Amino acid sequence: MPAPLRFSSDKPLLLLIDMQQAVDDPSWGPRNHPQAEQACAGLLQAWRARGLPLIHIRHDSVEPNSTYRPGQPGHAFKPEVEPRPGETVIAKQTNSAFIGTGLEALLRANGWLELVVAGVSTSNSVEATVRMAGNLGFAVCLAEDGCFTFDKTDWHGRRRSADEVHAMSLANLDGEYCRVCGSADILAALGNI
Amino acid sequence: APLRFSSDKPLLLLIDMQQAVDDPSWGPRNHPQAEQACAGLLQAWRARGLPLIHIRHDSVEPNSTYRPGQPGHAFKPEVEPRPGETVIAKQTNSAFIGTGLEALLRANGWLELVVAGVSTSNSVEATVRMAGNLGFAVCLAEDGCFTFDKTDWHGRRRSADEVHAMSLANLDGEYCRVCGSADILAALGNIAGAA
Repeated sequence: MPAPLRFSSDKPLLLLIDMQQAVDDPSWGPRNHPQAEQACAGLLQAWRARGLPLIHIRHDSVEPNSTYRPGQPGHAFKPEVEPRPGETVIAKQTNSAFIGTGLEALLRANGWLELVVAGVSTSNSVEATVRMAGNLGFAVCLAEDGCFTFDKTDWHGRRRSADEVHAMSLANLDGEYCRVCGSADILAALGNI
Repeated sequence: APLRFSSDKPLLLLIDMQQAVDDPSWGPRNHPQAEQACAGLLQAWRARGLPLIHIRHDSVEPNSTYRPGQPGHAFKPEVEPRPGETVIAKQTNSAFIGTGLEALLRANGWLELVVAGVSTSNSVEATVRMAGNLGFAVCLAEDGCFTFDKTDWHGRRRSADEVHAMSLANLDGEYCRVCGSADILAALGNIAGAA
């Protein structure tokens, strides 16, 4: 059998993506993983309690009707994963957390080459970020139970449920770009550091 | 509204159309005419003298169908480069990473890209997501793309068609405009009159 998950470094970095109140609009259709916030909160608490590196990514927009524009309620972090004073928050304007943000240079300057990723949506900004992270040479564990996405019509006109959308993105990501795993296994690997 | 190029120099970017992808190990594919659609685009680009780049995938992994110096590494004959044409080799999924692609495009003002190749959901999608987020105007010629069957993370066997359809839906609007090669070829004919 495969060996249990083990971190190669003593400083894996938790990267939480776009966990902002905007995504709670019921108009964005059904989501999967109703306890994703709780899974992310558990990772965040563990990282904080161990003094491990962590970065919150959040999405900004200049579009005047965007729920992500400054001052709008949707732009705020979800309270379950609200940053603390002094924690690193990096804002982005496109899907990938690397583009226009200086994230790669910051990670490399600090030796943070192993990433634990969670957030929303699995298939949009999470996937965009993870594909680039893997191809840039980062070792990525995607905590899939801390991720969620939404129902989406495919190009042939078939409604795919959020679960289906999630499952197809994970299948495209695993092996090729990252190791897909669960938060419980990640938390267990911390104890081995 | 029917497709219209914003520039007079859209660039054709053909991704990883190498004999490797014919290996039955990849599993079943969709879009059996993708090669012919790509050949039609390539011939039109050549005939019109428009910008074009072939992206080639290279591996140092001993088991890969794209391992250099064996037949799978060669371009498919339908879309084989010709002398003087730009070929950029990559070692990861995205055509931007570890190559000079972005800088080359920007130095020449090649901000509008027409993309086709293989696989829709792997290297094509990785390249297109980055292109769109980098600010390139991308038209994805979906009939010139193909992919393979894959089992989703919940055990459901998806056909190549279904995989393709899901990637196109994720790509369209957010990262690119999905369209057909016939659309694209018609739009080339309208450039001159828009000058």
